Amino acid sequence: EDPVTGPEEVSGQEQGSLTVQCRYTSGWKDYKKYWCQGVPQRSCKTLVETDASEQLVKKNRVSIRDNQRDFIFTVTMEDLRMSDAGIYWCGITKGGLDPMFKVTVNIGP
Amino acid sequence: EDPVTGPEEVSGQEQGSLTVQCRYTSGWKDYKKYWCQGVPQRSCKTLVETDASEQLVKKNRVSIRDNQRDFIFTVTMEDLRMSDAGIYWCGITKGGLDPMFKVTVNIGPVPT
Amino acid sequence: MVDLPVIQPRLCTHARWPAPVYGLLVDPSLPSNPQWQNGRVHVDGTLLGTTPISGSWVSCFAAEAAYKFQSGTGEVATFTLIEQDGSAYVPGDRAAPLGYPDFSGQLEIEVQTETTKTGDKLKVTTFEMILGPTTNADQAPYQGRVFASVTAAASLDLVDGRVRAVPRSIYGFQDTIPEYNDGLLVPLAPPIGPFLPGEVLLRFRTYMRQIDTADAAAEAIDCALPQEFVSWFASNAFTVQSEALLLRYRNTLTGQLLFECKLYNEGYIALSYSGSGPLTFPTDGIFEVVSWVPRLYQLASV
Amino acid sequence: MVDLPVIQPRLCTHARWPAPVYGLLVDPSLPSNPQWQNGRVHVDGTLLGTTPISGSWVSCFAAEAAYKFQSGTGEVATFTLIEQDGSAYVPGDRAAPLGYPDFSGQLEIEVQTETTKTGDKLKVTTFEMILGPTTNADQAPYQGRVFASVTAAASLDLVDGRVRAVPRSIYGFQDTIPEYNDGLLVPLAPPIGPFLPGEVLLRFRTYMRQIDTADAAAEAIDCALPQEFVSWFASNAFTVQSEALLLRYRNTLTGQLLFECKLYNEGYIALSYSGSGPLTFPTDGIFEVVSWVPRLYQLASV
Ligand SMILES: C[C@H](CCC(=O)NCC(=O)O)[C@H]1CC[C@H]2[C@@H]3[C@H](O)C[C@@H]4C[C@H](O)CC[C@]4(C)[C@H]3CC[C@]12C
Ligand SMILES: C[C@H](CCC(=O)NCC(=O)O)[C@H]1CC[C@H]2[C@@H]3[C@H](O)C[C@@H]4C[C@H](O)CC[C@]4(C)[C@H]3CC[C@]12C
Ligand SMILES: [Mg+2]
Ligand SMILES: [Mg+2]
Ligand SMILES: [Mg+2]
Ligand SMILES: [Mg+2]
Ligand SMILES: [Mg+2]
Ligand SMILES: [Mg+2]
Repeated sequence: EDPVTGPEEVSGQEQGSLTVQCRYTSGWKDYKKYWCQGVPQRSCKTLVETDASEQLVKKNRVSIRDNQRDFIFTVTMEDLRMSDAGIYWCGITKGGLDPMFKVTVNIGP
Repeated sequence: EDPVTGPEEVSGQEQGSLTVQCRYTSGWKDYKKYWCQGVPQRSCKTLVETDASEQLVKKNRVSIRDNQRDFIFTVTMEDLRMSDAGIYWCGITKGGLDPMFKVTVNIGPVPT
Repeated sequence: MVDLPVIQPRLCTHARWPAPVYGLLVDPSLPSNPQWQNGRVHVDGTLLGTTPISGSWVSCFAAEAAYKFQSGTGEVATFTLIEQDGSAYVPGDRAAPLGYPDFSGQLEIEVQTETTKTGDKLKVTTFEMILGPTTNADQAPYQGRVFASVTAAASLDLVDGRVRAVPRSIYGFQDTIPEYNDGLLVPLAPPIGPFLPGEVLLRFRTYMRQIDTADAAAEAIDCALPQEFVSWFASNAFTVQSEALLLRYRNTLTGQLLFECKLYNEGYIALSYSGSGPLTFPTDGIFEVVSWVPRLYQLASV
Repeated sequence: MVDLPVIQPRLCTHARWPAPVYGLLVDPSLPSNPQWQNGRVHVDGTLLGTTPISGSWVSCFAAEAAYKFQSGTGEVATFTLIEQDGSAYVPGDRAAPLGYPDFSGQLEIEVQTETTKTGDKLKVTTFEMILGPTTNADQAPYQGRVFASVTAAASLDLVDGRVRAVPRSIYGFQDTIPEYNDGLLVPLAPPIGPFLPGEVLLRFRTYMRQIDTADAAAEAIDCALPQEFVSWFASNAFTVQSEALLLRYRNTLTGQLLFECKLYNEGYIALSYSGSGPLTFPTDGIFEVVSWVPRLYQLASV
């Protein structure tokens, strides 16, 4: 029922990496997906965004790829620093309020 | 636990009577008890109030008596009228915000 | 000589509830001589009742807040009141600190609260506060002490400290003065008046955010002058030369006269109106001073 | 006749956030030329940016509200903006309806809501609204449309209708203009300035009700003039004779001069201050107009 859902919390250790699967409902197939950072929620920093295709996108230490057959887009964060711990968001770009799901990222040394 | 409790809802009938039991914790034994009517809660109209003793008080069709042995003061409303329906309160008088408990009183006609 | 701000009522600030002025009317069915404590000023600049200068003080207060949990009640705030500028409040020749609400009902207030709980620190908490007319809360703003509460199952772990309380909504509004001193008498600005036979009070009306479980009708509250007129007089400190000022309320784009009225020295306006029902007026006109007149100058009926 | 209202800063109304003025300072560390859109007025009475007459309009808005529940977000409000006096909003030569917030962050707003649920009809609902600087919400108050939401497990059964929204708190405040048109530029009042070498902006400061999950420090917001001065100039419509007005800030009970400053025609005050850190001034003084001066008039330092 919710347009996008993911893991409420995820963890990785410093210099490691982590993966986040954002499941979404089929109607949002042809929409851009993105991985956002920080609060306030709707002014967060967009780290990566897709072009509405299955093409993997990589920007700095973050990548996003939309699997449009299973309706999941997968986010990876690499070379994790303690500075990456915080609040992130699975996102779907649309006119007005974007569908978003809060993901808390924790980092161990 | 809460300082004073009673029935959330009671229903009486025209010309009948109702009895409400306001149970309270022992610490409030030597406080004045009372029975209130109306909303907003803390501007409600006091109908009867004790003098912190066990002597029974009656005013119009409302009476109150404090059982300071079992820590219950009992309210009675006689010759009930349709106009008696509304929100009421068990109350314990003290400086500042009184302990209170909401009691909704419904009145209907004796069915024919 | 006395002049007035060239501001339309629809652009003015209401002097008893912090909100725009939406209406301008007379209504004989309402009390002719209310004892409002805010929005009361003398034409010579003398503030009356609890009237403040700034509209942001209207229906607000400041306090040193102390929080204690009461089982069966929740978080209870004891507000030791301060003047909203930080000056120590001292019981004196008025009903309460400046700007304190001068009406009755149950008021939701908002204050900045600081918590000791993990995961958050600063937030805004809504408290419920009984104003009057009579209460069992023993409200005594005249003595600098009032009580409020928010229902809760356990302590919110609030940090005592200073607050500015602003109004969120009214529940069970009554346009009668609140409990200023636990039922005792307090110094009060006198009722508005007197009026000539056939004269009635001009009312500047706003509507209050309301909690009502059954009715969707807006809650009107009136005042004698917009807050812009209050500050205008307090600042100017004019010299009064008669009992009243004859004013004309015009549409200055057309010069159309909508009515003439009398602004009495004591801070209220009167129109000559014989009807029984309410009569509303456009809110886009301007009040213009005509001349000083006696208390007995008879106005043109409307 | 060219004068100021005889009102102490501590008794004035703030022009960008509806609260009293609590501070009077200069701070060279802050942006010398802020582009604030509220609290902007020319000495000749011309309101600039989105500046309103009444302080009650400040950081508020009015709108026709249409509510629709969205799984995953909650109850969503689409506000079709109106001017706060009911007059239609027409996109034109300013950034937004008069009084709309001219800062950024996440704003808690409060509106009157009518529900269809049984047992309650009227209540006040708190919404979250993202202002800026940049958002994925596509806010466009310039075009007359903004979006807010409240977390809800299911529909709140709200009734669509007109509202007046007032600010409850700020979250992640940033003193930079919000998203007025989905990221596009809009007509803005120019940055405050210019200043002579060694001149800095005089700041009237208040503090905003804040949500902060970690830091208890108060959130400051400055404005160029208090709201009393805004309406004072709007009403009087003075004739301007030079580039700036020489003012003296005095304690009238003592007459002691606290500092002299220049009120430029375009609605800001400059002091000559060479220091590096903030300099706070007492708020119990009065501003006194001395004379007209040219732009290059050199002030004495403080
Ligand atoms: C924590 C709050 C700021 C947030 C708030 O509660 N209201 C601001 C708003 O209206 O948005 C602080 C900032 C300045 C403070 C006030 C000022 O310091 C002046 C005054 C000083 C007295 O010691 C206490 C009351 C009083 C009146 C203070 C109340 C609390 C205030 C208002
Ligand atoms: C239902 C509310 C009253 C309760 C409320 O929401 N706020 C009162 C407050 O500020 O405390 C009504 C009363 C008068 C109404 C306003 C006036 O009618 C003027 C104007 C009329 C437009 O059609 C809609 C906006 C606007 C500006 C209205 C907004 C809603 C108001 C404010
Ligand atoms: Mg969007
Ligand atoms: Mg009591
Ligand atoms: Mg009492
Ligand atoms: Mg009602
Ligand atoms: Mg956008
Ligand atoms: Mg902060």
